[PDB]
Amino acid sequence: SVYKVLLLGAPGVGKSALARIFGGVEDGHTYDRSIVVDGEEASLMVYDIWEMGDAYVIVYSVTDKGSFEKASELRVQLRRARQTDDVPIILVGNKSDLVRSREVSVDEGRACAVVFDCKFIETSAALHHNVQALFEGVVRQIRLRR
Ligand SMILES: Nc1nc2c(ncn2[C@@H]2O[C@H](COP(=O)(O)OP(=O)(O)NP(=O)(O)O)[C@@H](O)[C@H]2O)c(=O)[nH]1
Ligand SMILES: [Ca+2]
Ligand SMILES: [Mg+2]
Repeated sequence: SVYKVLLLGAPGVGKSALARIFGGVEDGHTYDRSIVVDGEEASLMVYDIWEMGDAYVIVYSVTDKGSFEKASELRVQLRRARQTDDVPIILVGNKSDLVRSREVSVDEGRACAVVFDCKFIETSAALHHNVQALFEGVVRQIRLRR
């Protein structure tokens, strides 16, 4: 048993980058990596679809507001097609390192996350920041809904 995680979002947001970083000196395009989350092992199968579904990860760039709105629409779309079996959905604002070209604030993303029933987190593939945390939250979010 593995946890299938799909990566969604607009082009160039850093979907391939995050998946690539997640794996990951081990031994299991799809990326497989076993990780210990809260003392409990869990195998993840990261799916970079654009290159079933236990969870969906919607990635957007904080330096591109267009990808942010596109994320909201995808979140709405997923909702209106998957019920119940409401698999956990995580909103990810990638490219947090680019603090000059940022068009979306941390609060703005966290706001739309909570109102649209999403898990929020900002990551930086370039800096390997919150990348781990993201996939640890995914596993932690998948469980929360047996
Ligand atoms: N500065 C910075 N650049 C990043 C970050 N994440 C990704 N990039 C850059 O953004 C570009 C797109 O990365 P990529 O992973 O291909 O995004 P993608 O979502 O796979 N794009 P596509 O839809 O074309 O497949 C690359 O040049 C990559 O180096 C980040 O956190 N910071
Ligand atoms: Ca691996
Ligand atoms: Mg790609």
